[PDB]
Parts: sequence; C-alpha cells; structure tokens
Amino acid sequence: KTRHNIILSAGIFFVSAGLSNIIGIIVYISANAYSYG
Amino acid sequence: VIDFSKPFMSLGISIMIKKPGVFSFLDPLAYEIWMCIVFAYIGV
Repeated sequence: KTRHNIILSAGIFFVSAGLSNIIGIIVYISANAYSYG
Repeated sequence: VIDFSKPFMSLGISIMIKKPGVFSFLDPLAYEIWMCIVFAYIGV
C-alpha cells in the first residue's frame, strides 16, 4: 500500500489495452475488406 | 387483302422501365469510420 507506482502501472496497462483494442478493431475491419455480432 | 382507313392512332416501339433518409448526412463516411472516430476521440 506504500508503492504508488503500481496504480500508475495499472492505469498505463489499461490505457495501452484500449489502444491495442483500437488497433485490433481497425485491423479486423480492414482485413474483412454483412453485420457485426 | 383489306382496306385500311387513315390512322386513327399513331404509335411506335417504346421502352418501359420500373419507376433521403433522416440521418443521410452520415452517408459520405462508412459506419465503421464513425464508430472508430468515436473510439479514437475517447482514446485521445
């Protein structure tokens, strides 16, 4: 509970996961080139 | 073989063929573009 950089690391991990999610969505849609499930 | 009068009707051969959305201002860009624009706005 005294190490505060762990919370910062968690925030960075979540933001990076969202960014990689965006990249994966774009890659999937571009490679598909109907309806989404 | 028969006598025709003058034409009482004139005709010819002709061609017969079979004869905006509310949110149509979104039509220039695809739906995926708008969705990814929203995602990119959130991420930015």
